[PDB]
Formats: sequence, structure tokens, C-alpha cells
Amino acid sequence: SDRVAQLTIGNSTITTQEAANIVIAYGEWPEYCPDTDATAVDKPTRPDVSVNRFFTLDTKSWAKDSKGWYWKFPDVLTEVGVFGQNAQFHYLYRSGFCVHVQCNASKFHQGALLVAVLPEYVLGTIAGGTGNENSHPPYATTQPGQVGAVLTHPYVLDAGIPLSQLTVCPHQWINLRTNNCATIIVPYMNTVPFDSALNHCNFGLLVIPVVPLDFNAGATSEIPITVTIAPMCAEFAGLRQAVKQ
Amino acid sequence: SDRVAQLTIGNSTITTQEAANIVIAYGEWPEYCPDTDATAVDKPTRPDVSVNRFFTLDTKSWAKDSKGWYWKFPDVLTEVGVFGQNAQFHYLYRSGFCVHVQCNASKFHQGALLVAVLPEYVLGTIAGGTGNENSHPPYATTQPGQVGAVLTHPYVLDAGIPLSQLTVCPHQWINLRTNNCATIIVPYMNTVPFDSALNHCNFGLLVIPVVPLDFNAGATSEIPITVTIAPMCAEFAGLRQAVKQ
Amino acid sequence: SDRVAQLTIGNSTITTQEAANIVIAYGEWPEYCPDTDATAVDKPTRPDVSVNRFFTLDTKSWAKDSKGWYWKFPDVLTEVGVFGQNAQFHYLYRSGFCVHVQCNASKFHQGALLVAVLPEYVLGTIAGGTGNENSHPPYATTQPGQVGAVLTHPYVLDAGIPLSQLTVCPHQWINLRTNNCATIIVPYMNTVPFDSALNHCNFGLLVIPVVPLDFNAGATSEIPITVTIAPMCAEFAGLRQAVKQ
Amino acid sequence: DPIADMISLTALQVLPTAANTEASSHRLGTGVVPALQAAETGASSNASDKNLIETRCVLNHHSTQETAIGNFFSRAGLVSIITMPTTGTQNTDGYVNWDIDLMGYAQLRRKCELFTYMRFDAEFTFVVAKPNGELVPQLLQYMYVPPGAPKPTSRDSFAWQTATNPSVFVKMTDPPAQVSVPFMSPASAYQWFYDGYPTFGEHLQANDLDYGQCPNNMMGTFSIRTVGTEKSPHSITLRVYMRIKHVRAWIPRPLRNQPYLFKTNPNYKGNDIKCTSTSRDKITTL
Amino acid sequence: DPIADMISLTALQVLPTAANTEASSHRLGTGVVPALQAAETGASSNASDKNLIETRCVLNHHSTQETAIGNFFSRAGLVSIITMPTTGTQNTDGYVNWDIDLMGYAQLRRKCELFTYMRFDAEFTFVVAKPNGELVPQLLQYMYVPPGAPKPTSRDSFAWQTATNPSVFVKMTDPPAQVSVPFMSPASAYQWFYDGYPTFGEHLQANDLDYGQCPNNMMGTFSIRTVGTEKSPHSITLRVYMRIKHVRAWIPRPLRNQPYLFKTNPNYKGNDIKCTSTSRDKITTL
Amino acid sequence: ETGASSNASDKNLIETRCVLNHHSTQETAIGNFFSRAGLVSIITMPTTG
Amino acid sequence: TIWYQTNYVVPIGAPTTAYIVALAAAQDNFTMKLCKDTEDIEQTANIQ
Amino acid sequence: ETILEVNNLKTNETTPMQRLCFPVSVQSKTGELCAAFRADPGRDGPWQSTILGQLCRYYTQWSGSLEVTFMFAGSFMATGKMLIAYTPPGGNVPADR
Ligand SMILES: CCO/N=C/c1ccc(OCC[C@@H](C)CCN2CCN(c3ccncc3)C2=O)cc1
Ligand SMILES: CCO/N=C/c1ccc(OCC[C@@H](C)CCN2CCN(c3ccncc3)C2=O)cc1
Ligand SMILES: [Cl-]
Ligand SMILES: [Cl-]
Repeated sequence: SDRVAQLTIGNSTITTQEAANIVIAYGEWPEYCPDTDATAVDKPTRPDVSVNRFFTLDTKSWAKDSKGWYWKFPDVLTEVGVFGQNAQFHYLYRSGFCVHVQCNASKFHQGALLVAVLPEYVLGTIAGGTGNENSHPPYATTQPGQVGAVLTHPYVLDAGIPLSQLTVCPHQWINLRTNNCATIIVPYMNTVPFDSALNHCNFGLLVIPVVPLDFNAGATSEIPITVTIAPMCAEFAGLRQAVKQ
Repeated sequence: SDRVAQLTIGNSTITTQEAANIVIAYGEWPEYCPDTDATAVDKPTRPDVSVNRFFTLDTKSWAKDSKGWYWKFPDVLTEVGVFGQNAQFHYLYRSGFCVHVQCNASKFHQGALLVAVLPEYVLGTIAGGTGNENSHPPYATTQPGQVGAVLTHPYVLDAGIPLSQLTVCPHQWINLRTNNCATIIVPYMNTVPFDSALNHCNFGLLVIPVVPLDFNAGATSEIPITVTIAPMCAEFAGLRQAVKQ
Repeated sequence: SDRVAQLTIGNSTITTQEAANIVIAYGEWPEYCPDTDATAVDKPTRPDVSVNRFFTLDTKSWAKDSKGWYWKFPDVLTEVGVFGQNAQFHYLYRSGFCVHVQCNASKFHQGALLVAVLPEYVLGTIAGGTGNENSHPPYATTQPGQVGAVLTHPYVLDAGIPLSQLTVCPHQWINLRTNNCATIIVPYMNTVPFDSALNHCNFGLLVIPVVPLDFNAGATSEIPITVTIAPMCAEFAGLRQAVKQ
Repeated sequence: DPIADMISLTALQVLPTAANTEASSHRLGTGVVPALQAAETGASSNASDKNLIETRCVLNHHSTQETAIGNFFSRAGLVSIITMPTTGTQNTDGYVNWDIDLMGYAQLRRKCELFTYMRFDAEFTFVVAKPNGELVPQLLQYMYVPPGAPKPTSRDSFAWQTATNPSVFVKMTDPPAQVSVPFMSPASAYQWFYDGYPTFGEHLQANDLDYGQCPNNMMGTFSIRTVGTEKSPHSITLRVYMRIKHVRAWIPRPLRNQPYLFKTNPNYKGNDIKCTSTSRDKITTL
Repeated sequence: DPIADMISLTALQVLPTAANTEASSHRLGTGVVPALQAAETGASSNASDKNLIETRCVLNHHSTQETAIGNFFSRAGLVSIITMPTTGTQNTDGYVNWDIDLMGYAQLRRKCELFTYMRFDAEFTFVVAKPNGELVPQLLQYMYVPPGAPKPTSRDSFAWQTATNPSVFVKMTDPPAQVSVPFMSPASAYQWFYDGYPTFGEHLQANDLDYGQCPNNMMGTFSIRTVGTEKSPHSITLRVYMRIKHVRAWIPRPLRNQPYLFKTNPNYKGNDIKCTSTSRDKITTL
Repeated sequence: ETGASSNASDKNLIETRCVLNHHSTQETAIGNFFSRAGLVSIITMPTTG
Repeated sequence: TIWYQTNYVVPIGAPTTAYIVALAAAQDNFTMKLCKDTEDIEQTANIQ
Repeated sequence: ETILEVNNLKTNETTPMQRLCFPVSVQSKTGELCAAFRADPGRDGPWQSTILGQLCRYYTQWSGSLEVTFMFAGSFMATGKMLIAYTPPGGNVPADR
């Protein structure tokens, strides 16, 4: 009654028999932009079921020495399904998201993944090691797309901030002996009512193994981690020709 | 008060100062499919303003010896804007259309174009001339896409039927001394509530010069004919991956 | 009902079958000076019909390379009819004006005249070209009389100000394909209730071809522009002997 | 409410008789001009006899019932001739399979093609005899084989057991067999014209014969045989007649004006394009 | 109706004092287990003193007012040091243009970066003197040059006419100048972190310096000069202090734990990654 | 030609949503445009020259 | 951007080239804020 | 409304009156581009000539819908249809109609 759950939206349904509740980021549900906050005057387009449905991105392999991964929203979907198309044809965009990270093992495996949502996840470089080089992250690192990227220094989240404090953000743990997934519902967060789905990532999703994976030789060693996400209340405005970036 | 008109839909507006009224095909306005006629059970997607707006296709040049042209719906838009994208990602589709054919000259030019909408416009071949060859129209002729095609035997509409009787179909005339456009609003017509936007063209648009263009040497000779169309009440169902044909 | 019009005042009547409405400068009608604003104590003389009637000044010829013309009020009439006489015999004067600029061509000519009223139209010189000479406009240029003057640099209105912004002043356009006249009713504007008709021009009238005149060889080439004006609510005070300047 | 933006001029009439004519007199005035029209609008003229001439009163009792689509179509017409010869090229096996297609004969076809969509029930009559019109004591079996059901392959195929398909057994000497058939399409109406393809995929010239073919019109096979394990010594000709009833039609179109060439398409003889009307010498003489 | 388908669990509370402690006794039973939790849910423990031990009653009057974000931020702190030397490398022209950026000093920066978005008014104080802290009778002009307004290019630039921009004229011997500044962003709040790019287009390594730059945070230029056509013989150091007031903050984040390297980004010294906490030898000894 | 500016508004040319606009018009009041001290004269009084 | 939807057509006797005047302004929902000095005016030299 | 200098060419500077209007004429090809400019009211370019552009340069920020009215000054006998478009941020000048 708290470990079992079903998420149905659009023409997609997700099930799980070993959940650990669901988190509503900052206690707020996604919602279309009201007339008091809106500023752009054109009537928005709200595709509904064609874009607010679950999308499953590539799977990652959890190894005994994995550092962790991260994805950026809405970057991950800017080129997938009808959502991507609306994101490319419109200047303005806004929406919430239902993030469902999946990972199952056996009652003999062990390990804990911290799944968190960090809004405005700005990355930094190691500054050439010495700190005298003012280098910057490449486009491929700031917006890794659907494939996601790997963290090089998880301890400081590749941004000079302690991973030990990441729990101050909406999050769940996927502790193999307890649950096999994490679910976080994220509302739209920005200083503006709508924004470019191409030039700005509202938040990043981080999956980091704080407690390394471990198992005895002989047990299945391919332990994948899959990410399935669903836009919620997706709105679009400022229609024109398609633009990829 | 009947010659002047404005058509505003989506983020587009059409104006004309020399119209000849507007025709509502068979006296019916386009409308979304009601629950009594529908058969497919999934919730449809109704994009609204991103697909129900005016689209301007390529322009044709009216010459003193032009035979006439034709386009097929929804073929003409299956690869344009957000409409095309929805048509490709969904199995099922339905909608009405607002057709606005434009053509202006001067008070010294003359000629009359018959603009008609023929539902289920099935083309035929000349059967090898002698009539002993059971040949068939190529895909490029049955579904010419956005560019439209040229009629080889306008008198029989390339289908063994008299052009003299085409007025039995929703139509308008663009007689240069009178008006400079034609407008026809077409409702969805089919034996099924929804259908494939790729495998079936609900109707064809025919623009045929019944009275040849004529003017004295010295007057502008480039007399173009432009076609602007707008889907109305576009609905889509049966979502999946994109398919071009 | 908006293109046809009749202006009858005094023993004169103006007609037009191709107008484009009438403009009431700053939304105010001319009116005699009320007792609260007046300062001079003598009873004014208000000649009425002998001075508030239409006066037709000389005609100008619109050429394909004309720069534009301007007139100053009340200078243009200080020496015409009974109005001029009252202006010369009295120290003080005030009135409004009905300006009617006329210009007709044919449905084959083209060109657009901007007709505007610029209050306190102070002219400037080119400063000897280099800008080191503090030269000033001659009396013949500041107060050209009934004949009016020609602009040497219409783009800056011979006063270092952009013609592109002249529409911020009461104005009408005489676009040959649309109308054949312009009408502007101007109220009295000054920092004083009455003033010298000789030493101060309350405003200037500018007629400038923003879109050059054009027509095919063979069409009438003499396209005149006539200016007809009528004082309104003309008042005079401070009677004495006649003074021309 | 947080988001504000989220919130037929034709009727049937019963006209049993032609319109009457009201008496009218002369009209001499300005502003009003019934004779002048603007065909560009796409509308037919609304001018009537009384607008253009002085008319008398005529109480018109002329019926409009015979032009009701029902009486136009509900007349049995030939739609197929199935022969079954004893010796020769064709089936000398004593059985024939015919794919149901009513587009093989012009008269009935041209009438149907006046409309785009049609929905109806039908009465089928089967007139059978020998090629010379004589009749002999022969027992026949007619079987309806719906799409997906096994077609008989011989005169003794198991399919003739007809445990589920509907069959009709009748003698050539009996009167013509006759049965009623319902509207069987999977769609809401049959369509004589289908501007599209039956399936997805590339449409190379090799498969252009797909164009215009709509499965919603393919009703299956009509199988017939002589009832017996031995061959019959008699040649048989079966003429099939169809009578439309309980009909509804949609979207009128131009009537065929070129001879028909094929059942499945509107192809016409390109070198010999007939003119819809006969010709004359000058435009000023009859 | 023809188409049927077309039809916050957190509230603020006023807590002026710390929670009291209720007296509790021993609990010996099954089914109920307050000590056991499931951190996986993402929730913090709800266990309280009385659930794990026997407590007495404590009427706690401890105030919670000093930890209100308002009292945490409304303390003036250094955000810029603008020097104007007489001889040397820097501006010996008697004027300086400074692009407003408050990320140049750690103390105040780390406090602001505790949040993602912040909206507020600010009180700016200008402490000016000579490099050695002495004061002389010098007249100065401070001018705010909003984005798009012409920046002064010399000590006598026309821009100093300051007909529209706000300027402050004060003596180095007067007390520190002080003014209030409103919330000026085009957006609804300033943001210390902007995970995106300012413009569209390809983002080649040549322009990677765009990453993280949000114009909504760029408030313009702060120009200063000595009032005079002749050069001043005095070196000047201007220390700018900012005091946040009428503040609102959104989305807390992990606090910076690596030294700052640059104003415009979170880059850290890769070869020397400091541990958030100090270390010891064994985990079993203090 | 009439001399009037266009009266067409967003909703006349496109499909619009509802926007409750609270943007102030106070800073463009001529009073706030002009009431900002600006330089109008520099008077020098030298000792020698 | 301004495109030719059809064409500029004219009979014999009329210019084959004409002009268009563009006028611009703000609508009723337009406002400005944060008063500043303009770039469009400078005092290069002294004003005598 | 004030006049917009859409035809602000380098070859016009010596004859500035020509910047106050742009041409249209008989084309031999279809779908041709007649002119293009940014909509940015406070940016250097055509808007600088308007009272709106000049006035909005006295302010740092602006908000609201703009409006551009085009007046055809050809002869009464001339006719034609133009497609005027506004492309929101993101895409460069549209390649074609
Ligand atoms: C016990 C045996 O008796 N059964 C007789 C029978 C007769 C007719 C039967 O089906 C007749 C179907 C026709 C009423 C309609 C056939 N159609 C529908 C439309 N269509 C067609 C043909 C070519 N192009 C487009 C449409 C057709 O040929 C089935 C059984
Ligand atoms: C008469 C002259 O007095 N004017 C003084 C003054 C002082 C400050 C002024 O603007 C100060 C803006 C700051 C309150 C906020 C600056 N911000 C906003 C967020 N931001 C920033 C910096 C680096 N990365 C992200 C954001 C900033 O640096 C303007 C005028
Ligand atoms: Cl049997
Ligand atoms: Cl100064």
C-alpha cells in the first residue's frame, strides 16, 4: 500500500512492486501558467496526451566503480517524439516532469543510489588542474542530450559544491535491499513564466552511487539503471519554423 | 460588405478587398468527431493553434495556355509545420479545411478560374492511348505533395468525367473582372470517423482556367496563383513513432 | 459618406469627392478667447464673415524631383482681403484655421504628399556648410508670405529635426491612389491669448512629397498642388494706424 | 478561473409536388435587380419566372416522388454473367468462383457512380439456364464465401458442406432464386471512389495496381456448382441481378462521359476522347 | 455534450519560538515503532525526543527571529573595491568604469549562493579615502549607467552631464554616501545560477564563455570620477558595500566548499579538492 | 491617409490568451522624465589668464 | 520579412515600380521603465 | 505612428529622402523576398527613425506589443498581394517564403 504503485499518463503505464513512496518536489504539483503570471500574449498550444506521456531514455550500466551520471531538462527530450517537435517549432516552453529512475537487483546484491533533482545545475571545470586556466564546459557537457553524461568528481558534483548536501534537494534513494525505483514529480521552476527549451535547462537529474554496488562472484553482474520521464502540463508559445539550437 | 473580408485563425490573418462571398461545402462547418460516431478508444490530441492556422504552398504561374492544377488533402501538408509532424506520428487523423486561392490581375486583364473541391478524387490514365493497356497513375501523380500537379486532359479531369459538371461540387469562380480570390470551407468527409493522413486523400482541390487568361502586349504577364490553406478542428489518435508513408 | 465632403464658410464653399476624413488638430475646435484667459482690456472686433472665409493662395507644380514647400500662419494672409487689413490695423490678433490642400491626378499616376502642421516652426541654416558660421535665415525665408518657400533639406525640415517624425503633428497624407486633398482644422496655439500677426507665426504648413510623383510618358505631367485656407474665429484688438511690418 | 482561454444553414423539407407559380405583374423600379447575378459566389441563380416575366397563377400538382433516389435505384439490373461450360477453356470442372464486383456492367455502374458514397441493402435474383436459353432438370448450389472463408477448389470440396456459410440449393427449372443481402461493409457506407492506397509502405510502379482499391468494398466470393460427384453434361449460364433497397447516397459527382475500360479504375481511351455533347457547324445555326 | 473527454500539501505557520517539549513516560508495546525510519522515501526523520526517551516538560521561549533570511542578509558587506591611482598602470585619467558584479568577494557571495533565486532591494554605501586611509578635500561624482546608456570615456565626457542617469556628488571628507536601489531585473528575481546560454546558435568552444551568463543579472555600469577639468593629485580607493533588504529567496542548495576562482562561474582547483570536513586517523578515536 | 494611427490590436490579428498585465505606466509620466537634475552651465573664474 | 504572395501587377500605362511607407508605434499594453540617458545625442564640441 | 527607415542603405546616405520608403515592382519570379528587418525597437536600425525608437532609448527596459502599418503608394490601377511575417526569436532570417 506504499511499496506497490502505478503511474498512468497518456498511452503509457509504469508499474512497480517495490517503491518507497513518491516525492512531490517542494510540495507543489505541476500546473499550466495562470493569466496573472503570464506575459506572452499569444494563445499557447497544449498538446496534452501526445507530449505528456512517459519516455524511456537509454540505459546505463552500474559498475562497482561508477562515478555517477546526470541529465538536463528539457534537453533530454528536445529531440524525441512530438514533445521534441513542439520544443523545436516554438520559441517558448514550460512544463513539469515525472521522473522515474529504475534499478533492480537481487536480495543478495547491495548498494545505494542517490537520485536527486538540482534546479539550475551549472557545471564547472577543474580550471586546468592548477586553477590558473579559466576553461569552460563544452556544449556536449552542459547539454549531453538523451544519452546523459558521467560525473568526473561526484564528491563536488563537478561544480564545487558538496554531494553530502544534495539531499537538501528533492530526492529519493534507491537502496537495493529496500526499493527498486525512485519517483520525483517536479513542477516548473524559473524566474520567468516561459522559456526557451533549447537555451535553458531548468534542472538536472543526478543519479549517484553513494554506496558502491557489490555482490559475490557468480551473481548477475549486469545491473542496469533506466530513466523514464514524462512531461506534465507542457505548454508552448511563439510558433515559427523548427530550430534545433 | 461582401467583397471585403478577413480570415483570422491561429497566428495568421488573410485579407481581401475583392471577394465574392465564402462557400461552406454542403452547408456544414468542420467539427471534432462526436462520441456517437467515434470508434477508436484512445483520447485524441487536439493541438489547436499550432496546426489550425494558415499555410501558404508554392505559387503557380497562370499562362495563356495553362491546363490547370490540382492538389490533394491532407497530402499537401503531411510534411509541413506541426501539422505534418502530428500526421506522421499518429495513425489516425481527421480535420476540415479553409481553402483560400489567390489571384489578382488588373482591370485590363481577363480570364476565369474555376476553383472546386472534389472529394475522393481518383485519377485515371489514358490507358496507353489505344485503351488496351491497363496502366495506373504513379505515386507522384496521385499524391503530388505540396507542389501540386498539372492536368493533362482538363476536359475530363484526367478521370473520364466532364469538367462541365464540376460545379455540382463546392466551388467558386475567380473571374478577374470581379474578384481576386476564392474561399471554400470544407468539412471532414469519409465513410469512417478517422483515417490515415498518409494512405488516403479525402478530397482534391482543382484550379482550372475555363476562360483562358488574356491581356494586351505590354501589360504585366506574370499572373501568379497562390494557394493558402488552414486545417480546422484537426484531431489525431493512435500515437507511435513517426512514419512518412 | 467619408470620401465625399463639403466645407461652407462665409461666402465660399469647397467640395471634394475623394477625401480621407478631416483632422481636428489635437482634438480641439477653434474658439474666441474667453474672459478668464484674456488680458487686454479693449473690446475686440470680430469681423466674422468678411475674414472667416476661404482664401486660395498661389498654386505650386509637383515635379518628379520637388523637395517640398512650406507656408507660415498668419503670414500668408497678412496682405490679403479684409483679413489682411484687420491684421495691419490692429496690434493684437488670434484665430484658428481650416487648411485645405488640393491635388488630383489620374488612376495611373502615383505619389504621396505628407501634409502637416508644425507649430512654432523655427528654421535653421546650414551654418555655412562647415558649421563654423553662425548665419541666420533671411526675412524672406522665415516669412515667405503668400507664395510660400521651398525646402532645401526636407529630410531634416531645414531645422535639424527628422521628417520621419513629423507625423507626431496634426497631419494627413495625399496619396494619389486614395484621395485628392487633405483637410486640417487648427486651433489657436500660443503662450499668450493674443499676439502680433506680423511679428509671430503660430505655425507652419508643410507639404512634402515623401513618395515621389511618377507616371508614364504620355500622361499629363502638370500636376498642381493648391492651398486654400480659412481663418476661424478671427479676433483683433489694439486698433491704430495700419502697419505692414 | 486561472486560465481564461480554456473555456448547418440547411434543413430538410417535404416537397411532394412541384412549386406553384404565383401571378405577377410588371415591376418598374430602381435598386432592385433580380435578373442580375454573380455566378462567382458558387451559388446557382435564385431568379424565378415571376421575376423576369408576367406570370399567371398555376396550381402545380406534379409529383416529385419518382425522382427520389429510392425509385431511381430500386430497379433490378445485371451485375454479372457467370458461365460454366462443359468443354473448352473455362471451368469444365463443374464449379466456378466469382469475386464479387458490381462494376462489370455499364448501365448499373454509371448510375451508382453518380454518388461518392452509398449505403444500402440489396435483393439478388439468380436467373439460370443453358447458353441457348433452354432449361433442363439440373440441381445447382450457390454459396456465399465471405472474406477469410475457404473457397471451394473442386466440385467436391469440403467447403460445400456449408455448415456456416449461407447456401442456396435450387433447380434450373425452378423460378429464379432470390435473397436479401444486408449492408456488409466494415465502414459506414460503400464508396465507388477511394483516392488512396490500401496499405502503408513505398508505392513503386510495380504495385501501382493498389491505387484506388479499398478492402471496405471487397465483399468476398460467390461460389456455384452442380450438385453431384459426377460431371454434368449441361452448359450453364448464370445471370445475376441486383436490386438496391433502403438506400442512402452522399456527395453527387459528374457523370461518366467516356466509355468504361476496366472494373477497378476510371481509365479512359486517350486517343479517342468523346465530347459530352454532339457537334454542329456554326454556333449561329441549328 | 457531444465530446465527453473535453471537460500543495504545505502551508505557512508563524513559529516565534522553538517547540516545547512535552513530558513523556515509558512506552512498551508492539505495532508502533517511531524509532524506525525509511530514509529512501526522501523524507527526514519525524522522530522526536519524547519518542526515544523519557522527557520532562520544557517551556521553550527561545526566539527563531534571528534566523529569518531577512536578518541573515540585511548586514552590509563588501562587494567591490574601485581604485583610481594617479601614476602607474591603472586609470590615471581621473575616472573609472566598473561593470556591476557582486561575485568578486567570497563572504557575501557564499551567503547568496545558498539560494538559487533571490529578489530584493539594496542599500549601497560608498566609503572613500586615500590608499592609506587618509582623507582630503576632494569632490567626487558617482554615476549609475544603465545598460544601453553611453559610458563616459574621459573625465570630461558629455555623459557626466547626467541629465537622466542618477548621479551622486559628494566630498571625500563627507560621511559615506548612501542610497537605496530597487529590484531592477527584467525577470522576477535575480539568479546566481543559470544553467544555459544567453543566445541561440551553435556553441563552439570559441564561445563557451557564454555558458552561465544571464543578461537578467547584468545591471550595467557604475562610473566614478573626480569633478574637474584638471587631473587630481590624489589617489582614491572606493569601497562599495551592499545591504540586502525586503528579500525573498527560493530553492536552497549545497554551500560552496571549494575556494572561489572566478566571478562568472563555479570552477574549482582540480588538483587540490578540499574535503568538506577535517580528518583524523581512525574512525574509532577522536 | 486619414492622419490616424492604426486601431488594430493583438486580438484582431491573432488568437490571444488572457494576460492580466500589472505593468506600471508611472515612470513615463513627464514628471519623472524631467525631474532629474542635469548640468545646464559651467561658470569658471580663473586667477590668471 | 515581407514577401510577394502573388505579384505586383499593373496594366499598360502605369509605373512598374511603386513604393511602400512603413509606420510604426506601440500598442496599449506597452510600457517602459528604468530611466536612462540616450546614446542618440552627443556633445562632440562646445555649443556657442 | 512615425515613419520607419526600412530602406536604410549605405548608398542612400547622400540622398536621405529615399530611406523613408522601400520599393515593390513587377517580379518575373515567384515568392521573392521584398525586404527584411529586426523588430527590436531600441536597436540600431530602421526603428531609430521613429519617435517610438528615440523615446524608448531614454529607458533601459520595455514591454508590450508593437504595431507596423504599411501604406501602399502605387497607382490606383496596380494590384498585388504581399505576405508580411514576424518570426519570434530563434530562427535567422527565413530562407524562403
Ligand atoms: C446464398 C448465396 O446468396 N448470396 C448472394 C450474395 C450476393 C451479393 C453479396 O454481396 C454483394 C455485395 C454488393 C451488395 C456490394 C459490392 N460492392 C460494394 C462496393 N463495391 C465496389 C466495387 C468496385 N469498386 C468500388 C466499390 C462493390 O462491388 C453476397 C452474397
Ligand atoms: C547614483 C549612483 O548610485 N547607484 C548605485 C548603484 C548600485 C548598484 C546598482 O545595481 C546593483 C545591482 C545589484 C543589486 C545586483 C547585481 N546582480 C544581480 C545578480 N548578479 C549576478 C552576478 C553574477 N552572476 C549571477 C548574478 C548580480 O551581480 C546600481 C546602482
Ligand atoms: Cl456435397
Ligand atoms: Cl562636467
